[PDB]
Amino acid sequence: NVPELILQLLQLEPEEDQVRARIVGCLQEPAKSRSDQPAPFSLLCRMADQTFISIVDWARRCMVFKELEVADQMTLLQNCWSELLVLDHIYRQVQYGKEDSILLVTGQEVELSTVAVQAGSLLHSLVLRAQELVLQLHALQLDRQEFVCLKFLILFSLDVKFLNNHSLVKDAQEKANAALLDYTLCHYPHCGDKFQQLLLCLVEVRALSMQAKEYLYHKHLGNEMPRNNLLIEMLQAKQ
Amino acid sequence: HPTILYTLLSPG
Ligand SMILES: CCCCCCCCCCCCCCCC(=O)OC[C@H](COP(=O)(O)OCCN)OC(=O)CCCCCCCCCCCCCCC
Repeated sequence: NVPELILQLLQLEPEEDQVRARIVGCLQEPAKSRSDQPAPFSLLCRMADQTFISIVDWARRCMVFKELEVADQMTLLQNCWSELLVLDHIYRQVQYGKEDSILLVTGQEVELSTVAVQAGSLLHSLVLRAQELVLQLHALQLDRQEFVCLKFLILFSLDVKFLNNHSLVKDAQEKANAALLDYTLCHYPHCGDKFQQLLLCLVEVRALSMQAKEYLYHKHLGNEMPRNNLLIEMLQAKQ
Repeated sequence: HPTILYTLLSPG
């Protein structure tokens, strides 16, 4: 009753538990986060960097992606890095299920009231917009099967004309769209066009991700980002 | 052309 592609993707999807353990292990020292109050900008930047590293590791193990040459792999990730990070954050909130706070991959909970106090207008806007998307996805009853399929769809969202291996990626794109459509129609028949609604949510994720890139660019110009930051490397798209 | 991304994908 579940498409093969989704069954395979579920087998590659880590437990929110292990990802947390992995990242906290790569992150953690002492000065902020622990203490709570106030909030470490540099630490959160490293946390986001480590989250993307976890995402890259997932991609490397993925069917199809693992068959591509490094050049094609880099091009795909350069096109979807921000969207994968935003979707990751949003799904974490969907499962968290709290409208007055946000859950970080490290397990840290941040009150939205705290964001209103500490964040500038741009970031505050981003956080609030992501929460609106969380509400939409909660109402749509987004489940794990759909989430992993959406991640795969985002990973291969690039037009094949930008890659060396066209046939392989083209088939993956068709398979992913077919799987999400089939799964949603069979498991949520009373949500007429859940498939289309999820695709529209991806349009929203893309718009939000662009705004996130603008936030990062602002930080970059102000020399506020840690040196050798991976997200900034991705923002520069020069690899 | 060494980049962080490249080191993550080229097993090294
Ligand atoms: C590219 C896509 C990346 C997705 C990354 C998802 C990461 C989710 C992280 C959620 C963190 C909430 C922290 C509240 C901290 C607080 O409110 O902190 C207030 C401070 C901000 O102060 P200010 O800089 O506005 O101050 C202006 C005057 N001081 O910020 C930080 O510590 C920010 C560190 C965030 C590093 C994340 C870098 C990612 C930017 C993506 C921003 C995306 C938001 C996306 C929402 C979908």
